[PDB]
Amino acid sequence: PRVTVLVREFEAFDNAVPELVDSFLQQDPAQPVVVAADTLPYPPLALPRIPNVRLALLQPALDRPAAASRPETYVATEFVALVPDGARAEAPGLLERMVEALRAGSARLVAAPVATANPARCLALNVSLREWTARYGAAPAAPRCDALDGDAVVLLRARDLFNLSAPLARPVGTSLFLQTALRGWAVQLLDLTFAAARQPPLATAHARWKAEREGRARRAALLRALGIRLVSWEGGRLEWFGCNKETTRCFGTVVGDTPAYLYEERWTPPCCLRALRETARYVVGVLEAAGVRYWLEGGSLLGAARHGDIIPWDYDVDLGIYLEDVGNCEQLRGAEAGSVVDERGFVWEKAGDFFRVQYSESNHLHVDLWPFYPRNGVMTKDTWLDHRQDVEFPEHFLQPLVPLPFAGFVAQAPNNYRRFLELKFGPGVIENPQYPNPALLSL
Amino acid sequence: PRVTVLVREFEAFDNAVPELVDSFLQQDPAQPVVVAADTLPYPPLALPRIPNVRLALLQPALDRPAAASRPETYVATEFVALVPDGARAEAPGLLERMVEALRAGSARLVAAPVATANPARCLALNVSLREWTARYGAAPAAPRCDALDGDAVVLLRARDLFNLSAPLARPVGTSLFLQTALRGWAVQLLDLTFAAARQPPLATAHARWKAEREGRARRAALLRALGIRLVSWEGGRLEWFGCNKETTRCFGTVVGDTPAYLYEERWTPPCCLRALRETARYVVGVLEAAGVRYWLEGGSLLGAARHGDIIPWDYDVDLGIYLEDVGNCEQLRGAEAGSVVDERGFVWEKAVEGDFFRVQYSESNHLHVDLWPFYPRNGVMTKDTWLDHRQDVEFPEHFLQPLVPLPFAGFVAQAPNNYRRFLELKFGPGVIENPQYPNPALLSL
Amino acid sequence: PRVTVLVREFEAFDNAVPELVDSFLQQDPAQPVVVAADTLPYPPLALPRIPNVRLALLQPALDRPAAASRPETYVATEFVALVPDGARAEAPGLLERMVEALRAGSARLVAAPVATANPARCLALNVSLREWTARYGAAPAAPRCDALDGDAVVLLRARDLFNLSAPLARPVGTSLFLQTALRGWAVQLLDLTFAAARQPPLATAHARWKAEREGRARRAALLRALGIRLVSWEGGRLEWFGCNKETTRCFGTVVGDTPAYLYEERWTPPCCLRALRETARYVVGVLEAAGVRYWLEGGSLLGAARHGDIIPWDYDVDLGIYLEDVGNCEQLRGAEAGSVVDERGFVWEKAVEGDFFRVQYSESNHLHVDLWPFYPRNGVMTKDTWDVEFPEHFLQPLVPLPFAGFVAQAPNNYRRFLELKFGPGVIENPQYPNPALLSLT
Amino acid sequence: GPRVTVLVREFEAFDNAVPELVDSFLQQDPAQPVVVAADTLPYPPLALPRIPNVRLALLQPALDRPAAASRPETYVATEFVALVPDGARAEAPGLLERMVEALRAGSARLVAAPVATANPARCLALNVSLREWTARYGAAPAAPRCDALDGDAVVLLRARDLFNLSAPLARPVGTSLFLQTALRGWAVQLLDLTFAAARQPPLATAHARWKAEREGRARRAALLRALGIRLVSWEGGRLEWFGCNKETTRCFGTVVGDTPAYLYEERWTPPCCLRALRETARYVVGVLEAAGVRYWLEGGSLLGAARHGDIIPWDYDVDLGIYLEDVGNCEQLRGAEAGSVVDERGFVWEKAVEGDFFRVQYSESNHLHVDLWPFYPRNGVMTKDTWQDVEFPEHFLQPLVPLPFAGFVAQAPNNYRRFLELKFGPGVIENPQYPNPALLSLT
Ligand SMILES: Nc1ccn([C@@H]2O[C@H](COP(=O)(O)O)[C@@H](O)[C@H]2O)c(=O)n1
Ligand SMILES: Nc1ccn([C@@H]2O[C@H](COP(=O)(O)O)[C@@H](O)[C@H]2O)c(=O)n1
Ligand SMILES: Nc1ccn([C@@H]2O[C@H](COP(=O)(O)O)[C@@H](O)[C@H]2O)c(=O)n1
Ligand SMILES: Nc1ccn([C@@H]2O[C@H](COP(=O)(O)O)[C@@H](O)[C@H]2O)c(=O)n1
Ligand SMILES: *[C@@H]1O[C@H](CO)[C@@H](O)[C@H](O)[C@H]1NC(C)=O
Ligand SMILES: *[C@@H]1O[C@H](CO)[C@@H](O)[C@H](O)[C@H]1NC(C)=O
Ligand SMILES: *[C@@H]1O[C@H](CO)[C@@H](O)[C@H](O)[C@H]1NC(C)=O
Ligand SMILES: *[C@@H]1O[C@H](CO)[C@@H](O)[C@H](O)[C@H]1NC(C)=O
Ligand SMILES: *[C@@H]1O[C@H](CO)[C@@H](O)[C@H](O)[C@H]1NC(C)=O
Ligand SMILES: *[C@@H]1O[C@H](CO)[C@@H](O)[C@H](O)[C@H]1NC(C)=O
Ligand SMILES: *[C@@H]1O[C@H](CO)[C@@H](O)[C@H](O)[C@H]1NC(C)=O
Ligand SMILES: [Mg+2]
Ligand SMILES: [Mg+2]
Ligand SMILES: [Mg+2]
Ligand SMILES: [Mg+2]
Ligand SMILES: [Mg+2]
Ligand SMILES: [Mg+2]
Ligand SMILES: [Mg+2]
Ligand SMILES: [Mg+2]
Ligand SMILES: [Zn+2]
Ligand SMILES: [Zn+2]
Ligand SMILES: [Zn+2]
Ligand SMILES: [Zn+2]
Repeated sequence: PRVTVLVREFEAFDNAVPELVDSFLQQDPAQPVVVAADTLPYPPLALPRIPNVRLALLQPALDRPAAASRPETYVATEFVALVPDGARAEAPGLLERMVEALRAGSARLVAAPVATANPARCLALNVSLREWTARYGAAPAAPRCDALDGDAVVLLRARDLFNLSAPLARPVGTSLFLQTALRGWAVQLLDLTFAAARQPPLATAHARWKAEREGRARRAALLRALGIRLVSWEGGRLEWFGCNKETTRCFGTVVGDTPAYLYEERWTPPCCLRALRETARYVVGVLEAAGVRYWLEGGSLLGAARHGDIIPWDYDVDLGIYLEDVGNCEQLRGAEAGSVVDERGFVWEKAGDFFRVQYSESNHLHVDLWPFYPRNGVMTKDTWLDHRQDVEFPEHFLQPLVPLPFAGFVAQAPNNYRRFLELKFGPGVIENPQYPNPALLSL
Repeated sequence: PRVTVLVREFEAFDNAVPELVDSFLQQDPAQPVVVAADTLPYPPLALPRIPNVRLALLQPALDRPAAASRPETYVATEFVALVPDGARAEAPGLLERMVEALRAGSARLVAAPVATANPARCLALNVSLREWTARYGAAPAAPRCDALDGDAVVLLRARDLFNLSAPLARPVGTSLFLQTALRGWAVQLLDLTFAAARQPPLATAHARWKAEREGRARRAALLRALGIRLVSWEGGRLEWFGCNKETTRCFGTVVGDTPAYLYEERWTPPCCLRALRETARYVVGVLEAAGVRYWLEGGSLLGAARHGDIIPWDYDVDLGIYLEDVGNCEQLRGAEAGSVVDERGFVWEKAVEGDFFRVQYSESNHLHVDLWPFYPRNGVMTKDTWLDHRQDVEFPEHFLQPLVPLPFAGFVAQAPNNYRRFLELKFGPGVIENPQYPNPALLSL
Repeated sequence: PRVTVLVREFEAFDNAVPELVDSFLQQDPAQPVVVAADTLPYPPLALPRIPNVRLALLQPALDRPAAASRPETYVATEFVALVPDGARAEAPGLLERMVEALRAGSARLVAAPVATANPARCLALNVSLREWTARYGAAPAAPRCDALDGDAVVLLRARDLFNLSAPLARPVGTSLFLQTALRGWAVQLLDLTFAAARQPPLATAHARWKAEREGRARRAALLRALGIRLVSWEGGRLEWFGCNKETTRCFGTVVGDTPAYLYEERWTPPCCLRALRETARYVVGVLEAAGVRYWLEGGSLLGAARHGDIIPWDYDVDLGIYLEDVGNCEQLRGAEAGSVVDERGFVWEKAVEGDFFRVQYSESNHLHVDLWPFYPRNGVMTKDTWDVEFPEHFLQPLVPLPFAGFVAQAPNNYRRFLELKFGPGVIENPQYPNPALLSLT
Repeated sequence: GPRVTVLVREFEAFDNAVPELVDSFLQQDPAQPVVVAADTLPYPPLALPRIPNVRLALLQPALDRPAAASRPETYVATEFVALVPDGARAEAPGLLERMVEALRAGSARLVAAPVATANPARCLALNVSLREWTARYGAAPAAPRCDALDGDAVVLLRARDLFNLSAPLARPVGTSLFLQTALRGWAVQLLDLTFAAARQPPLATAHARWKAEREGRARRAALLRALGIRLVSWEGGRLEWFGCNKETTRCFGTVVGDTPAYLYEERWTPPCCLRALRETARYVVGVLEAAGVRYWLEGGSLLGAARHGDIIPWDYDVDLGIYLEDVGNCEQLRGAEAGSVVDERGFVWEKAVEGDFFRVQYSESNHLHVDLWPFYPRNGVMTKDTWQDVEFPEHFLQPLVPLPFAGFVAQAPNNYRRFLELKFGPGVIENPQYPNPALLSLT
């Protein structure tokens, strides 16, 4: 029946951790309390220097053993209560009751809101490591929940908390439930509530604005570190944490037609797909504006026919165009002389006998334009690459072209495009997805 | 179930604590371990400087809070396990079996012996603070004991251990069980054995001798601090820790006729009583051989009439003698010229206070027999000096004609005939039947 | 098998780790080999899929248990051999030759150079965390070293390696010996040599540039993360890793006149002292040219009298000046009308609160010299704010005294000067930082 | 409701005015909480009023009492405690709370009022140094603000402050309290209020006083030994010692490794041990100079002389180098190879086990020592045959230079700075290793 209060979410420049710890100490002078930090907080916390109150510094240090940063080693009790800064212990026995709430219930974490300006509300949460995405929403089975948002004391067993890979990664409210929801654990939000501190931290607009900013920075670094590129919400809100126009793309050059993320049993990072989708939309826009006749090719046509979007592990977009229209588009005229950075940042190059448009000078997510010319009613070209799907095809497949949803817009595809896709890939290609190179890595 | 190992019994100059602690760490790397020492052990213990292994220094220090020397602040777990030096954890999960045994059973402590040359064995023990006595014997209902002798891992709840007044006084083997047995607590000796250290401490004959010496000195200091004058064992073995012939008596000058121990709700220390009996016996023998007519007086006669022994809170022995007999006894003759130390170290002297003699056990220990000389006037025994006590009166000489034998303090003493009537005349009716402290207005039974 | 080969220093884009692994299995099929990486290396390594070869990915992951990112999990042997990329096992049975060497000797680490272009050289190393410095030099007791430079297989007991805080932090060649030297452990460089890979990694100038760019960035992040602000070779060729003119000072704002580094049981960062010496010399150079009578004051005069430098745990320089002299310095006159950033980046300010001047290293780095103006009153040096008054004869004359790399002026009889303001014996009894007492207050 | 608990700790059981003290405070508030603390039950009996707010707190372990019984805070329900010394009396109602209003309205954590005895409390300065095992008393420069008191004072502080010290009621309280509070930087403000003396004051005869002063001094000397105070000084002088000397053992035992016990307790060398080493160094030097042995400071002694002219504060021996061709001129030295030599002044001179050096110990029992290292000049370089210890050129000794050290003048090698850096490394004088307790804990 012994519970270690463990404090991790606080700002060194402005906290109420002294009040927090003293408030628990008034209910039990021998109360085990562990304040955790990456480095020594300054200005000093000035905690009581008694054996049951310890400061656990989790960063590596040349004069400290491995144990010194492993937090479970500061915790001897069966249960641990994560307490946010701004909380206060007043009524005695509140942790005893969360403990017997836990043993009675079936959720492996119980939680009690702190009566702050943002008391913990309950959230649904699915984590897709394969798609680098976490999706929150309202919780159907509240007070049974996957995740919380807001301030709460969270009690669970030390064996449960400290077997996680990142038990106290900040922000705790995000990092913890990402790991427990993935494991299928539930948090049950009890009806107990902890009081707020009497002199709460971040009392001024300047202080809380500095806290929020540093807090947004920790959260971004956390999600980047743990393979979450995108956080989405019921209602449509999106939080992006990956590549954009000014960065590089999220993965290096692709060997064996098998991108790095597949070997990590992951698919294309959602920010990379999104850059491809806007490059695709942009390139189609200037192609159509130039009167260049284009059509979805390769995996782009496949993904469009299969589910109207980029195949979730693909990393480029492929369009075929008529060779004799190439001249009508300015960017492409220039691309034959050299690389072309147009007024919107996209990079047009010729390299191969095809053209490539890159999202930006730094982000090399590309659209490939393959020019074909007709010879005896057969679309062909003069340079080949060793792939099953790089072949000639009858021109009647382009007479006419048909509207086909793709990557958020309506594209042009060959008529009878399922027959077209069967021609280049083999029978059943639409219904039988497979990785770009099953020889090395197969879905 | 989380259990803190707590090491309190070891010697800084030769121990196996590093191996003890490391052997528990090889079963659980985050095992909470608390080494408790009065002062920082030198040479260094060199325990792993890791957060789950702490060293509790229970000394006062100018730069530490009160909590620093209170061992409960170093234990966060619900159960704690006292582990003696020389024990090593072999079998994984030995303490988990101890915790569930304790919750299944009804004893507040459970114990596992360690496979040393002296594994813990079951003992009975009652403690009598009023008589400063601890009485050990064989355990009637083993494996449920009041106390153990020898090396054991003892597991209990921290709340129970650290509500004791001296949880880790040394030797813990003695200290712990006097406190738990006085509280009616049982220790269940389990059929679980911890292994001994592969390199046991005290390997040399010189170190064990040095180790036993500190232990015996620590043990004697413990019982003196706790009011245990006498430790008795079935089979009759007696260990004493009070006064003796060559020290001072246990208590100081008695004021108000009420000795210090009575206010502490204890009776006369067993060592003082024993000195008084052997002084009473010896003086009676001197007086008989010298031809001095004596009889038991005051509290000595009263105690004799009640149960043939000194009243359990009394501090002296009183005898009456015939004044015309003092010249018969060599020690009494010298006493009037000055204080005399005789053939056996007893000190005979005439008292400052009116006209009586006093025989002290030794020069240093002033437990004493008082010799009150009386002389007859008209068949009335009297003296020229009188203390201001109610039992200090004249009495008819016929009470002394003749004397009757009466057991007292292990020998047969001489007493007034009709000593009931004698005692009631001096103390008031019913004195024999109604024991009472020497001054009820200050401290009553 | 008593040794687990553990390879940590390699690059995903160009390596010879497959050759490395293969070479050791060709000598023993059962050889335990762990390739450690922060994330899954790409292009794939395609090492043998056997139980004794395991890839340890040490970064925390949402789907993995805590044990998965701890290197001791992947090692079940008594000894670990740290093998750098580019090494290769050619002769058989040299890892246990390295074991029999470790057993017999007194060093906790043994090492054998790899026959690369950069084979391991024996190095001396002392780590002072209180001075945030790593001092390297040639090894006086070679082949017994405190550190290596270059390619070597290093073998030590797995219990020793994985008990350190940062056992596999990169670069290993730097992180390992910063940890083991600090513990006073030694490394014995054997007369044994590992062959190089027959297809050595980073064979091109471009690959080597990419590797060194990344390796230098790792090294700088490691030194910062472990509080090594200065690295030196034989007292020279200094490499800095702390603050400078374009950053903030290392310790931020000071509360209770106790800077952060004291609570971390250290002295002033050496990059901060270097800035303080530079500002003291710059300000003294500016006062001497403007014709401003100054003298060292407080802890700078005490430092100068004791060892002729800034006291190694102090964080500012203090100078006394004549108040009537301030009008002769452009910055001082401008500082009284507001904050001044002069031609060389120092900011001269007139603290409204204390009635004194302050010259900071730069707009961002607030290490500062304090200027305290006195004016003569009836023979005594005084001011209107409050550190004591003192007779003027201490300044008639003023005396050359070495301090912080240059000759500054101090009160005459400065030992008596110091004794009056600080107490007798002050020069001989430094208040050494007291971490124990600082905890109590 | 009363907010102050009177606490009485300094009295003698054989002679006291505690019954009068207690009656005086109850005479002004019959519900006033009063606690009398003692190690054992005071005899002769105190016979205090058998009332619930008067309690005897017996502070020693007892076989039949709970832990709380020997803890003084158990006996105090108020925010404030007034330590009252025997001999004091409450004649003027209301002073207890004027001390409380004064404490609240001021900035010192303790306030005090003198008792109008023959020894009324005087204001003192006190800096404690655990590293140097010294308490340094002096006149209080900022009176009425003190670090310590001398004499009889009712001292009032918060219960929470007093009972969180390690030895709140250790005797004599006038020593133990202020050693602990001055160490923390706390201040005691001696108010301008006065308590009356007992109408029948305790210890009114010389014999009674003599008994009380002998017990007090014994408690004080035990208190300083237990607490690691080896030297009390008044205005830098009037030294009072509580450590080792010529007839005791030396404070630390046999040293293991190169680390004496005092280092692991985060202290430096005991001042008694430094004092005996200065006495021995001077004695040894005086003997060698009289006998005509060429000596010079060596090792850490030369380093201490160069740096600040004394033994380095955490060093435990003195080293001197001597010319071997000169040993025959010292009687104690020639006898030293025959065997151990106690000289006329108690110093023990012995030849090395096998190390080939001479050791002069302060006494047979106190093994603080000066080591004499003989060298000879092979080709102008100083050598010994078995072994900071290094060869060094002989010209450093031609000639020898005077150098102040340990309260006298000793001979040093010429250019001792260059010498020291050959021996220890560059800049050894200016950057002193003071012991790192953490690193030594790490090892
Ligand atoms: N049966 C198949 C065959 C290919 N594909 C995908 O279609 C894409 C074709 O790549 P290209 O656009 O380079 O032709 C690849 O991402 C490949 O994995 C698929 O999803 N199902
Ligand atoms: N009714 C009584 C009266 C006295 N006594 C005891 O008898 C003793 C008398 O002491 P003296 O005769 O030595 O003066 C005391 O120990 C006293 O307590 C008793 O046990 N019962
Ligand atoms: N006796 C002293 C007094 C100060 N010093 C140090 O020199 C500096 C002088 O203090 P101020 O800068 O506060 O004047 C402080 O770091 C101080 O502790 C010292 O090293 N020895
Ligand atoms: N830089 C250094 C090096 C050694 N020392 C001191 O030198 C002494 C060791 O030298 P000895 O072996 O000569 O005694 C120790 O007191 C040690 O603290 C020092 O105070 N500063
Ligand atoms: C989580 O996934 C489940 C599928 O099992 C789905 O029903 C639910 O809507 C998802 N919730 C969120 C917030 O995405
Ligand atoms: C993980 O769980 C196991 C089993 O409950 C436990 O033994 C271990 O200590 C846990 N790990 C921690 C607490 O780091
Ligand atoms: C682990 O490291 C710490 C160093 O801080 C040390 O005290 C401990 O004994 C080490 N344990 C082992 C087995 O080396
Ligand atoms: C403890 O008390 C019981 C009950 O009087 C008694 O039978 C038993 O003998 C006592 N124990 C000892 C060891 O004398
Ligand atoms: C004493 O027991 C009580 C339970 O009645 C518990 O709350 C308290 O913590 C215990 N005290 C110590 C010092 O362990
Ligand atoms: C490193 O420290 C040792 C300590 O004795 C010193 O003597 C040596 O000269 C130092 N070397 C360097 C390169 O600083
Ligand atoms: C106490 O410390 C101050 C500051 O170091 C010093 O000036 C003073 O003399 C010290 N007091 C005594 C009595 O030593
Ligand atoms: Mg494609
Ligand atoms: Mg393509
Ligand atoms: Mg009697
Ligand atoms: Mg009598
Ligand atoms: Mg300064
Ligand atoms: Mg300043
Ligand atoms: Mg020395
Ligand atoms: Mg020596
Ligand atoms: Zn991306
Ligand atoms: Zn006795
Ligand atoms: Zn810096
Ligand atoms: Zn000493």
